[PDB]
Amino acid sequence: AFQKPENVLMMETSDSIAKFEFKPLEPGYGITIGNALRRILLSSLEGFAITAIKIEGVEHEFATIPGVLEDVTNIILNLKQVRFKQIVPNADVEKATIVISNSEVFRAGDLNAQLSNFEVLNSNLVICHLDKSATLTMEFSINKGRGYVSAEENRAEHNELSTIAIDSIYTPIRNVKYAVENFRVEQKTDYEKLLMEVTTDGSIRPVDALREAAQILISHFSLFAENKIAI
Amino acid sequence: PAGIVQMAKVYIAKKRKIQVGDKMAGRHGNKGIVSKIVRQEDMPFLADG
Repeated sequence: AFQKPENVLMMETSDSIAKFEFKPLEPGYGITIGNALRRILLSSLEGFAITAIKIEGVEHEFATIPGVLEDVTNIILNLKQVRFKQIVPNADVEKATIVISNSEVFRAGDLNAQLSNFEVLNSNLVICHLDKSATLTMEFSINKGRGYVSAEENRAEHNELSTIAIDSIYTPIRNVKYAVENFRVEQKTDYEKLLMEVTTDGSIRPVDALREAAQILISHFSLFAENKIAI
Repeated sequence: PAGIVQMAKVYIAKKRKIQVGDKMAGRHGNKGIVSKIVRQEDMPFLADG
């Protein structure tokens, strides 16, 4: 005997926030399931970000550009925070060329996702405040990765006296939930509610990430249950 | 300076992060030093994630 559940329901208030519920369960078993999911989800997914920058007329991370209200440091620092998305698979790494040449306030979505391979989710972020007359040329590199990498490792890519490497936070997830509570019939017990929540950046719906986490976890237990090589 | 002809100079700057061994403090005497950089998962997390 094994009280197997079948109730897996999705409700999906938005493109990025979703709920899930798991019904009915044998006692003390859902905590295990959910905490395993929480760890793997929040640890080991895959994303994209920007790494390298080449500004015209600046040579190092402490310069200043005429007519631009921020340092180069703050340009890099806030460029760090811009979350992205694919539209096509197989997009490995990309280089971009922005030429802002008008009396503007330079914002995120103002980035023409001019490469067909890729796009920006968060468009309404303020990169910088130009004057009426500043002219700025920038060149981007966006690449895929996992977890977190600091700057100096990204010194690998050929500074060429101009390139500045930047930090890169790759994780595509922002918040995770699970909670459990009993449900019952009169005199007969052992009904369990698991209620779970996934909050992402919008680069991918909750279902794909949840599926991938479970695929990796089953891939781990598979070897560790069947194959039994001995000493 | 009278006896010398010239003096040259260079500036060197370093951008410095945190790592284990650095010192921290607060406004009430709590001197301390960083012991371990914990990954975000296993930090004790409240009922709202």
